[PDB]
Amino acid sequence: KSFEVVFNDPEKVYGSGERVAGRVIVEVSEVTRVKAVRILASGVAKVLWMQGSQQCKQTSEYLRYEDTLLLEMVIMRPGNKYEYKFGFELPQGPLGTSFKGKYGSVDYWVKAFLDRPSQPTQETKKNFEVVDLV
Ligand SMILES: [Ca+2]
Repeated sequence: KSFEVVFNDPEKVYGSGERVAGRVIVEVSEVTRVKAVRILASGVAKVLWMQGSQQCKQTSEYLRYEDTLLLEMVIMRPGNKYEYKFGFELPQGPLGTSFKGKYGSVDYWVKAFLDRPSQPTQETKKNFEVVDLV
């Protein structure tokens, strides 16, 4: 019914070593037996190019955090905000912006997972920027 990520600062951009924290906010219309809510956070640097007829792709993992949040099976009900809290630290040193500069893309985000027994996990995704503290 409603499944957002929301960071403590809605307008913040983060640098190296800083801690991204926020909430996961859920709303059900019907009554729901949720298995669990989770989170994957990723800092990936892609760069893609041609090479004759080849397409090459070269990746870099700067960030990769997985958490199961809390508030071990839950009865969600309508008219409440089931809020789940999460937080981690981006690495020290480079965070991607300037992988090999310009043409090298950085890609930061938080995904929220919702699991229910018999039910295909739902997702929701929110981007966030980082600045190189470099
Ligand atoms: Ca946990």
